[PDB]
Amino acid sequence: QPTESIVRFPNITNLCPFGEVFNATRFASVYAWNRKRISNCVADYSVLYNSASFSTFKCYGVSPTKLNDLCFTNVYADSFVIRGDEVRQIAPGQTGKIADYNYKLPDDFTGCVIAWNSNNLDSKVGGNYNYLYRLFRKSNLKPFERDISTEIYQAGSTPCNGVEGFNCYFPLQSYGFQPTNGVGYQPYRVVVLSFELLHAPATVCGPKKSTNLVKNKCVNFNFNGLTGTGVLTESNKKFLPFQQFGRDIADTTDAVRDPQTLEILDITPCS
Amino acid sequence: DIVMTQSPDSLAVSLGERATINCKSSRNVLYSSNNKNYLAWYQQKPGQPPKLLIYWASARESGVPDRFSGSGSGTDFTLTISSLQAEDVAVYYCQQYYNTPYTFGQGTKLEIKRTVAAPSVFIFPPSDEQLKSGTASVVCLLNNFYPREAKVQWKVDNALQSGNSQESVTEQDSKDSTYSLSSTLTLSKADYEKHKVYACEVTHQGLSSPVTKSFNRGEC
Amino acid sequence: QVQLVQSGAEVKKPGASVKVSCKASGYTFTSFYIHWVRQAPGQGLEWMGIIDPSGGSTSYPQKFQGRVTMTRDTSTSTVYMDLSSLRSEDTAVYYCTRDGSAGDNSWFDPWGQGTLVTVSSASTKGPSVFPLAPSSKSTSGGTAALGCLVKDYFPEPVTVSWNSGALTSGVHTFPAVLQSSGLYSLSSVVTVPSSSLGTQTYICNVNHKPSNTKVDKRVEPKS
Ligand SMILES: *[C@@H]1O[C@H](CO)[C@@H](O[C@@H]2O[C@H](CO)[C@@H](O)[C@H](O)[C@H]2NC(C)=O)[C@H](O)[C@H]1NC(C)=O
Repeated sequence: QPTESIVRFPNITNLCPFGEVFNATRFASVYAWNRKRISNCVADYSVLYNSASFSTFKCYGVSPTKLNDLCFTNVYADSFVIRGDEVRQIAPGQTGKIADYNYKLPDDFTGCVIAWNSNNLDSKVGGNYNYLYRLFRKSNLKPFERDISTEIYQAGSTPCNGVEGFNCYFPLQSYGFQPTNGVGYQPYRVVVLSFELLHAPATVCGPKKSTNLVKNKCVNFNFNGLTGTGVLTESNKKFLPFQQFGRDIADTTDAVRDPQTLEILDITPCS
Repeated sequence: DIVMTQSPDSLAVSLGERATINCKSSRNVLYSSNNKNYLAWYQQKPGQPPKLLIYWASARESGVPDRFSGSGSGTDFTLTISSLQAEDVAVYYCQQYYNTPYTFGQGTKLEIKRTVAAPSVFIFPPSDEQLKSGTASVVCLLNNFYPREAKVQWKVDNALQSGNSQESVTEQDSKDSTYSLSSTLTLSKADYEKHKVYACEVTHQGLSSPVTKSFNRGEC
Repeated sequence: QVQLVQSGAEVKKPGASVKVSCKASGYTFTSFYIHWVRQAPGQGLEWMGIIDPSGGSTSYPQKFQGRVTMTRDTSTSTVYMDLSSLRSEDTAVYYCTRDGSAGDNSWFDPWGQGTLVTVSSASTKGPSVFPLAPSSKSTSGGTAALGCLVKDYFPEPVTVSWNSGALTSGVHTFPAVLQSSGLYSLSSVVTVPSSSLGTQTYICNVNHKPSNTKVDKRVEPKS
């Protein structure tokens, strides 16, 4: 029976700038969605989940809670304006006008989707034409591509030579924002957080600190989001400079590389 | 990490003789399933980046002559230079690459053995122009001696001094394989006028007795 | 081909930061790793990081975990070694090496030229040159010695010569030493036949490029 518990997380105390993507002012349109990369920081998702000003907070791969117990290598953040009736469209396995033509969320997307109303900040009297959406596109989009080209369309057998008219339309048109319409036409801010994991040292992790390690005892351990129970001892095996954890045959973790020291420890099942 | 200890620290070998340097380890650095050791021997000359000399502990890169060898297994390894020439004087390191520490060695300088020779001693009284600056420096110099070990003792008015002298040693010459040594003694203008006699004493293997090059203020 | 080149030497006050570039040329930039090593003056070699192109770790030992930051660049094919919180024990020479032959291997084959980094609180100033008067009664044999001494210079590129290259045999220039005030001192001597003490002239000249100072002086017999 285990006696103590040990945890070991990196020596980093840099707060992650999550407010820059949320609290900024000028945000791009849908078919030119911005992308931000996040790494080498510590983040607290409890305050993000407990905001009380969040119309839609839906996400997959991880539970809304418990998320402070995981470590990832990178974080990607995207943001765009979507009309009220089409917030549902930003979700895996959905077919629609904007998702299929402007930005399609991959099916295996392990991450979170946030959407909230900002009608008091972007609605303009007389028509806000600053935000625009692509309406007319020729081909479907594979996950995670950005299209910027605005070449004229040829929807018929007669080329228009770059002149709008019959069988030739401008793919880009204005939203037509007005605070006097119904709920469906109202805008909503949409932000997508993506996650990834590879065989490389973790960069962005969760809160809570580490403790001193012990050996030659049956102890419950948690190394960088990997939980187990056993006896930690000293061993000797080849470890490539970047590979983190190595496993013995039959998918049993045999050796782990301790962060903050680059030491190699061996796990033996206590009996 | 692995602590690599390399001995002997320094050695002197004549021309055309054997020379061996041993580099030990702390943990067994072989590897089953491949049976390949994990070591590397380097060489560094002053004003030059180290250049790889031996790898795998049993192979040499292209261009290295046959005078350099390498053998060993397990924990202790060895170099065994075959023939020593005048251009083989450098500092040697050993490094292992099986763990993240990337530990190296300590360094083993090489010299050339020769017959013992006696030094020449010369004192230099301070210049008159230097007196206006308020600092007095006295230098007595040793030339063309071997080995390096020589004891220098400064005396003023038959009194021992310490904590106010500096020593500098030149690199071994490429012509006759000898050394020169400089012992500078510095002091202020305030304490120059209350003392009478200054001298330095040399103790060396090649000299039966300490040579006394006495000096006094005023050329008296 | 298969070569790396770095930037020049730097001298800075404690508390500042340091950036060093290791430009690579000859091979495929995104197929091998690269490590950085440092060498204190008169001590052994060390190891202070690792990085690979195409994205990857920047791993450090325990004492360099929260100080060094090693970035990466493509197209330009350069690496950087942003170092912060300098102290007085950092004066050293830095080398950048690559791995070679893939796998688990070190083989630091193509070392760079390395850059010199100095951390000190002193200020740049020009040297002072003085002669060393000989002994007129020293006639040990057919040869005697003269010398000229340079003092209080920083930083420490200093070129000294005798008689504008006329005299080459019998010259001795000693390595510089550190003082308590952070200023260097050095001396040079020359051994010449005693029978021609009062025949030809003798001049020692010194060049210090940091301060762009050239000083010529001439040691002459004493009374
Ligand atoms: C984790 O990071 C801290 C911050 O640099 C390291 O520094 C320790 O914490 C304070 C300084 O902020 C001192 O009271 C300690 O003495 C510091 N440690 C040392 C060794 O000086 C801390 O060491 C790091 N933890 C490690 C390396 O295990």
